[PDB]
Amino acid sequence: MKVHEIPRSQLLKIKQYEGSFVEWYRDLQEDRKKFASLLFRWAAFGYAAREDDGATYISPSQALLERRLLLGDAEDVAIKFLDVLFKGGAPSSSCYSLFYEDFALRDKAKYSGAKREFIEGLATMPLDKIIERIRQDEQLSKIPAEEWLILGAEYSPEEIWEQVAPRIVNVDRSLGKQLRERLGIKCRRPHDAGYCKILMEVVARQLRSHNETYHEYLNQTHEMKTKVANNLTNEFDLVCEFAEVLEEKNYGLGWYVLWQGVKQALKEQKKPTKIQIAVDQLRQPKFAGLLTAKWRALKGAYDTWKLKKRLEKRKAFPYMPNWDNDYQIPVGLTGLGVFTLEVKRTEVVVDLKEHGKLFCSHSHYFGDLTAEKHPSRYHLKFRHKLKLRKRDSRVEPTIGPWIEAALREITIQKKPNGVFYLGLPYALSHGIDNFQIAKRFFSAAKPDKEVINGLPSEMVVGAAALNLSNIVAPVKARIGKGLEGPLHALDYGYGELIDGPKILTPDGPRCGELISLKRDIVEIKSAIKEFKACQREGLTMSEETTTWLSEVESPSDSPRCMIQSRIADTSRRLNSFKYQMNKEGYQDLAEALRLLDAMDSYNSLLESYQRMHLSPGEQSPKEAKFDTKRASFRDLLRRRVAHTIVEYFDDCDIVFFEDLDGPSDSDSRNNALVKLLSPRTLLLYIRQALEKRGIGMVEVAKDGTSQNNPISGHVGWRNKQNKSEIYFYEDKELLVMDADEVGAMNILCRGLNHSVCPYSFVTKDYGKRVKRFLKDRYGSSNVRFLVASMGFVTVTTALVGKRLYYHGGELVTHDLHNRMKDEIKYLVEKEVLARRVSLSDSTIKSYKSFAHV
RNA sequence: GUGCUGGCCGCUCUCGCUAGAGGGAGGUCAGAGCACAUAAUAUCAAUGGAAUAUAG
DNA sequence: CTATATTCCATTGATATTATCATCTAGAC
DNA sequence: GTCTAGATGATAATACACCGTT
Repeated sequence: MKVHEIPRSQLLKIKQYEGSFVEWYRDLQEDRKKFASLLFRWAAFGYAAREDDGATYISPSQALLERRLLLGDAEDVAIKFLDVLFKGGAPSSSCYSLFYEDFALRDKAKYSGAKREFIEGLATMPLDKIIERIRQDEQLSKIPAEEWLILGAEYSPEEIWEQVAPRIVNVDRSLGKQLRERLGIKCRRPHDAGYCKILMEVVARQLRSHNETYHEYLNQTHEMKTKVANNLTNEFDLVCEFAEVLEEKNYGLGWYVLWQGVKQALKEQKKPTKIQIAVDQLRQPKFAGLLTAKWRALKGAYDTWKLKKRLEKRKAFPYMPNWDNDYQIPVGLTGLGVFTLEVKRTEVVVDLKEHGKLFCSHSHYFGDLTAEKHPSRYHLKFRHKLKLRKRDSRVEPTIGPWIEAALREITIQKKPNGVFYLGLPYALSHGIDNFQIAKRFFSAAKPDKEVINGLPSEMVVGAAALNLSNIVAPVKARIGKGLEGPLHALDYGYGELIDGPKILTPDGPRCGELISLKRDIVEIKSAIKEFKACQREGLTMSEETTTWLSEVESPSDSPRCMIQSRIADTSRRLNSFKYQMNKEGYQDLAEALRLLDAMDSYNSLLESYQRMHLSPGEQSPKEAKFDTKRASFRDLLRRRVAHTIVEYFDDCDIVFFEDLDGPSDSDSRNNALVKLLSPRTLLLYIRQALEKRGIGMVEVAKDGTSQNNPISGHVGWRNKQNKSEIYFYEDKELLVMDADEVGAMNILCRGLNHSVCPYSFVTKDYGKRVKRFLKDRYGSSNVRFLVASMGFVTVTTALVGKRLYYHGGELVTHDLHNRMKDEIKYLVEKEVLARRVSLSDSTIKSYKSFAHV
């Protein structure tokens, strides 16, 4: 049920409601946000005061000292009630008895099916099997095993069941009822059952959302403390006291400062260096210990200091949740409320029995929707339709394939603009075949024979690249057990291409016009900044700045009129690329990402242009504009790219992707450029689109997947001038390939080999992905390494903490790796002509890249 | 059904003027293809701006 | 004027939790 | 019989990695 089904959802807006529906909704919301606070104040939770931004906090002890006054003699009961609702599951089905007045318990337990199959064969089942079955089940654990055996032996199954039922009844199932009598709890509809069932099931979700976050945070604030407490070194203390003195003189320490200071401390400068305080402080003999310290220890001393600094900025406890925002009310078909759905020609009717009907519109996401009632579910058939809002259109209306799903619940929610929405969570049906093949086999470096014997006899596989430019570069293939071809797949056999590497979509002609329009904005920003900082000293503009300002025609010839005209020029030149690239419905995806950065820099330009008139020494707080037009144009660009990848690999079983890394901390200098691509959400939007069609997906390591030879496994040099070319030097000959195709082919190659073959590692090799490699190729997982010859190595059973590479099948040293790149470079500036080779042509015999067998 | 777009006109805020640029709200003319898993809570990092030290 | 660095304020990228029922059972007609 | 609501349901699974070199 919830194993081989894909849960998706969508919403229909409720056009009109009749009956007591609004009273039903608002009572539920108000009772939820009241009893959530009441339950939060029972289970003593520590929390930080929102008033002072967590400067002070409420301890977990005064919460107990206050619950004692708030609750009274009922501490024992409430503790059990909270635990039962926190653990959840099946046993928490009868907790709605706290809000219901007409609740009726059952002194006899329900005769479940498992009880049935436990009853037919109790007599013919020996004593050693009367302990394992019952040690887990709590209900059955109320009777000793020997009593079970004797009862089964000398009684009739009916008279075992009739006798044994009263004891196995859970006693704490009326706990929520008895608490209501003890405290006199009054909800708003005490004589209704669906209301109570909905209310308790919604309150429990919001409390179990905070319980797991609380207990996780209070543990996460301990591992960092331990990690700092372990990494104590001399370099750590040196860096810490250096940071302390720089903070005494309000400088502070950064990684760039920690390397420039070290290097420039030894030498002497003439012009004032960007950093002077730090280098001067390094001049002192106090900080001479770290000058001879190894780099590996220095990194562990700096990272430990950064981690210790982050921990000092932690609140004692998480904030208290904000219950004010409305929840999403669920109503089902078996007990948890009730509804009937029946599709008409022009409307969809939802009938809440005593709470009135709801009339809903049709959508193009549920086109041609038909619903047939079944015993405890619905059957849906709908086709996605093209949403042509233009009355007269010039595009042919497209339809989609039939989709079948089972619907069993609906949701109602109220948006802040007072519009109710009906949500239909529907589950699609697909095989669990290839998801298991992807997750179980293609990802694990050491799959077991249990799955290996069950691998299919044929497959289709693919690969792709994701970059800011040339977004998708795919390659198709076909592997097959008992088949011969160039590609090699570990533990499975061989393979062969069916569609050679290429570029799915080249970047459009408008993608180069949008990259200079951002330089214009950045330079006009700095120009305006200098145009403001200069007036403080009453100086004069630089000639080059004025000449730059001159070209755009201004009404006057004032400099501050030139910038004011250029700001208008850029606005009028960006608004031309919105209406003109929207008219086409955002056709080319590559050029629709540069426009996003155009917008982003334009907002900062205006943000700094609205403050050009200020005076020194004051402060200018922002103003909170209300907009969501930048989070709704970015959420379309990560869906279109996901759909484009899926539609191409529609006749494939598995697709291989590299695991890109998201934006990082302040040390990295390119956080503002990987936030445009947003790789980690793009890889999440791709996965859902693939999963909707029963296709697996594997993420392989990206280390060095763009600087090898797909054929021979040798290293290559990437031209800095031209970023779409990579050069190789083999057999005293110079070869040329394409850069992105090399990435796609290497992604496929490490996909088929489970990426178990390494690219670069630094000897202490502690890793399920390299340990198996050492055994499979060299012979032992535990081996020592000693350098020899001209830069090769000889694996034996010394060097510690060194960066060893791998090219051509033999490990090398870092110096040799640099020198091969240098010789390729030295030869390429000698203008030696090279011949291009293709990865899609035939007559290639093997693919040794990232292969190690 | 949700989402994403500009031309143009008065009103009203912000700044400056040898001169105009930006924000909010409204009216009107057009354009309009292609994607859609929908929500509640909590935590971390940074981006952008402003000011302040500074040294040199 | 170009770097390093401190405080304030939205706003964004990213990842964790909570969810997307089934099967007796007693009463009316 | 056939609906139609209210009160109660064994366990119930799947990968891997950070340690220089701009």
